Amino acid sequence: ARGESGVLRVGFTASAAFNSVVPGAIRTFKRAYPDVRLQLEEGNTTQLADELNEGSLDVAFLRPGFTGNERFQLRLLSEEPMVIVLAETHPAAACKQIALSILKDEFFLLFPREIGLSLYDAVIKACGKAGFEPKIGQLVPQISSVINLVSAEMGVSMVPDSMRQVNVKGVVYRPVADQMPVAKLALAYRRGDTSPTLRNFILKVTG
Amino acid sequence: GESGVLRVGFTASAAFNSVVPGAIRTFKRAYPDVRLQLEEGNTTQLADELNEGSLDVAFLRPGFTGNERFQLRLLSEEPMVIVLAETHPAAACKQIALSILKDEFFLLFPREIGLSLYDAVIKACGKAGFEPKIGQLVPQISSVINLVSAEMGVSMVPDSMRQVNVKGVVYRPVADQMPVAKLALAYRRGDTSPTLRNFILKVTG
Repeated sequence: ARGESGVLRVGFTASAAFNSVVPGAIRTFKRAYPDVRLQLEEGNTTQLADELNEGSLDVAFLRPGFTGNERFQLRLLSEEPMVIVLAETHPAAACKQIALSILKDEFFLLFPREIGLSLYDAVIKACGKAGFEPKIGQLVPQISSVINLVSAEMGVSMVPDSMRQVNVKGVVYRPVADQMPVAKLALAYRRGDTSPTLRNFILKVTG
Repeated sequence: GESGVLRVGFTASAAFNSVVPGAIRTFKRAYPDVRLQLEEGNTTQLADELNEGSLDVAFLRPGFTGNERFQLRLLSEEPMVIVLAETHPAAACKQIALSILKDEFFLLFPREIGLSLYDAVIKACGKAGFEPKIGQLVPQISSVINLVSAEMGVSMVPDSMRQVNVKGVVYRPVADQMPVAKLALAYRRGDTSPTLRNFILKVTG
């Protein structure tokens, strides 16, 4: 009844895990409710949303903008700037900020939008302000894996700022100039769910 | 083999090993006209794609089923390290004797994804005199290190995974033994593809 005893199944995407809120919230919750036992699960946004609908999950850190999201309770979490992933050998790496029009001829190492949603749309809109649409070379299933392909000079990419913690050598990270491209995250749970453990986890996330 | 197509497979963790970005980099410079198709996925997926013909060569972990009708070349044996949260008590150690983590929860990947890497962890702990208490099961080692930052437990990852530099996490070498993450090059034996032949040369030398 108090959410200090029981079980909570939290879902997250591999890209969202780099955002400090997901590990910071889980860490904060388990510190306050050590007897509650968490069942952590990784998956893309659509898969976790299907788990929440079927009852296999209780709460999920997912990307907003997925189909059917009007059924759940969505809760926007803080935004993240979108930065450019490029090699230290690239001439644009000498720039503090990179105007995307400079990179309109580079192969962009992106990801399927069904996975990205907000992350993917931020790239297209970011390039659209620079007057071009990105030239896509390869599409990687795991967004963080674009950094390793940038290391292989497969092209450039745009990732959330949190993925700067991925320090592969030969790759640098640069912010976007004259623009604020941003990545969005959301806390999702079932409407009407009065579970105390879920309630305690949301409140540690929120505020 | 200046023309044609080549399909190279690799796992998420193997992409952090210098052998994979280095070979793709050198091959791209030597044969720009060759269409390179990179595919990600765990070892069993890549091995099944090699067998059906969807891929030509893969950087995967040993211990998958079969290795029959395939040519396997071991490429790197790399040391494994402990992943700990800064707040964890064992983080103070410069080097970690494995026995001190006997009662710690471990974050790991399922054996299906892991194979030899997972076995190496079980084997290393068994030599330390204990069976690990796998706190959670996550598919990506990058997610393992992120959950370590959530103080959900500890883990043992390849030395190349130190490049993840997630805040709130530290890496420590094992003091009293040498757990090893292995990487390998798998391709179809008898495949006379010049692009495959040339790519293997950039891998082996």
